[PDB]
Amino acid sequence: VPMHPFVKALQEHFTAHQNPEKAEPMARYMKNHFLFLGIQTPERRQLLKDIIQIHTLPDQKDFQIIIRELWDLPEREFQAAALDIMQKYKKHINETHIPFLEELIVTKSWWDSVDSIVPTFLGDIFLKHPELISAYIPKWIASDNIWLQRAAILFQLKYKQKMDEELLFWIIGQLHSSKEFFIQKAIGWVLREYAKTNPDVVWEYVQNNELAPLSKREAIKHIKQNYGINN
DNA sequence: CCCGAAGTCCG
DNA sequence: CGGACTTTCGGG
Ligand SMILES: Cn1cnc(N)c2ncnc1-2
Repeated sequence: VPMHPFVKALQEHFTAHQNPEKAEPMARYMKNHFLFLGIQTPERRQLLKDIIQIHTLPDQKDFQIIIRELWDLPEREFQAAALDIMQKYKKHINETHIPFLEELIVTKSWWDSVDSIVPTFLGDIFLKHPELISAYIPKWIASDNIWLQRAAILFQLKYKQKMDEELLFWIIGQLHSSKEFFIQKAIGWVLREYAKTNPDVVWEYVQNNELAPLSKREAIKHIKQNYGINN
């Protein structure tokens, strides 16, 4: 079965505007885990727009198919395009898509893809269906996969006043001993972000609970100005 | 335009 | 460790 024509068209159009000179530092930035075509985000978005203008966005029945086919292509720009495309089908995504989103998190995994999947798409789903959190988060925490663990930490990143504090701190407590950089940093990030909403609770937490030095330092990067640094 | 959010380099 | 800096991106 041939590649979906929309994907084939995107592949052709991206490839015609590839930039090998730019591709080398872009690939190095991601620790050479991926090939790159060398197309940065402003141009990449315009080339996608070009293809939508000519071909129109595929019927929703092909949504998951399109995403998978782009996910399977070697160059990283195709996963970036896939996430742009998924945003265009946002109003069709619901709680039944959690396993589909899971599979995206654990394939071609790195911080760029996982950070674009988790606080937005998964975050919105669990905000609407908080009863489903306990069907997934304990498995993610227990998994060997650091990107599922990072997802458990970051899905609440944008919740602000809707943050489930008890849940957040329980998750962090489960992962605080991790020696993985991307876990320590994710803990630091979610705490720093939540501190913008509730600085007192974050300050109390970091002063009275074990964290990696990296996590604590990232957590209080801003609020240490409000509380001061004791001699 | 502005600010806030991985990577290298060096002490 | 972790500060000083890098370029890119999201969002205002
Ligand atoms: C991706 N990226 C680029 N530049 C910075 N200064 C950053 N801080 C966090 N993430 C960053």
